[PDB]
Amino acid sequence: PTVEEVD
Amino acid sequence: PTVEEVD
Amino acid sequence: GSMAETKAKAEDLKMQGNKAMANKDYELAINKYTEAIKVLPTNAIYYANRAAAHSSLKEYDQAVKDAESAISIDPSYFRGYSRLGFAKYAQGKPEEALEAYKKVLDIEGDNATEAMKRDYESAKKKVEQSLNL
Amino acid sequence: GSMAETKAKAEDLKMQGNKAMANKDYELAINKYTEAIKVLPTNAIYYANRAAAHSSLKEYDQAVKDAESAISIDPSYFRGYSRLGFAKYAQGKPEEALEAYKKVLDIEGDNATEAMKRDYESAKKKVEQSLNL
Ligand SMILES: [Zn+2]
Ligand SMILES: [Zn+2]
Ligand SMILES: [Zn+2]
Ligand SMILES: [Zn+2]
Ligand SMILES: [Zn+2]
Ligand SMILES: [Zn+2]
Ligand SMILES: [Zn+2]
Ligand SMILES: [Zn+2]
Ligand SMILES: [Zn+2]
Repeated sequence: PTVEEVD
Repeated sequence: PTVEEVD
Repeated sequence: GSMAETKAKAEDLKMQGNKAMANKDYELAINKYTEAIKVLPTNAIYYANRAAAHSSLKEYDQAVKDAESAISIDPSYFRGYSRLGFAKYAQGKPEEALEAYKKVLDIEGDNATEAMKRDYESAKKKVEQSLNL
Repeated sequence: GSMAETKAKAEDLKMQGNKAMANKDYELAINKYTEAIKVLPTNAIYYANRAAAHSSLKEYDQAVKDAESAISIDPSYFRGYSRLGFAKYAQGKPEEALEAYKKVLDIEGDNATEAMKRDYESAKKKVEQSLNL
């Protein structure tokens, strides 16, 4: 997994 | 115009 | 012939269609999505995908038909309305495009992506233009 | 002072946070999301965004708290569970990550993107690796 783009 | 990718 | 085997066959055809779309082989994509629907005609995604391939070839009447089928089969699958709005917009039918894009935002609410809002705003601007003259 | 003006103030702070995230100034992003929450504390998106900024600094306990706040405020906002799933996965709690990521798929159903399924499958592979040791 990755920190997906904010909002 | 957004051309959306298939699913 | 089981329900699971039928689904897996149709899903494999859908995957071949998706690969064709990535390669911009829209004619092949229409084939694979059509073949998937023939194996399993009750899955709205295949129709929405074929609508996208039709639209990529500027065949907006054919796209509209498939988007309406997707919407009929599964009214909560929001890409159905996205496909309908894109094709209606391209046909110069901004009022119906606006209604389809707004439905996407109604379904998704705060989950809506930036692209969904932009599509809605473009259709809205176009409906406003049609009234000013 | 109108409610729309309050919302616009909080949204501008949120946008400043998004710019900070884009520049990888994660401490600044945390501040801007915090300030947005103080201006308008009923919007789950600000909490979910702050969870992302915490996760980017590997402050996963802080991220979990904000993801849980997002979920409490807005249970249908699926990105709250995605933030929770990431933080738990990174903590080495893959069963809890799997449940979070599965909740995204339950909310979205046939609308789920390939990214959402990739997250779910990643957590699942880690759960299975764990019980296979
Ligand atoms: Zn990862
Ligand atoms: Zn059989
Ligand atoms: Zn070909
Ligand atoms: Zn064929
Ligand atoms: Zn949804
Ligand atoms: Zn909401
Ligand atoms: Zn700074
Ligand atoms: Zn500040
Ligand atoms: Zn052993």
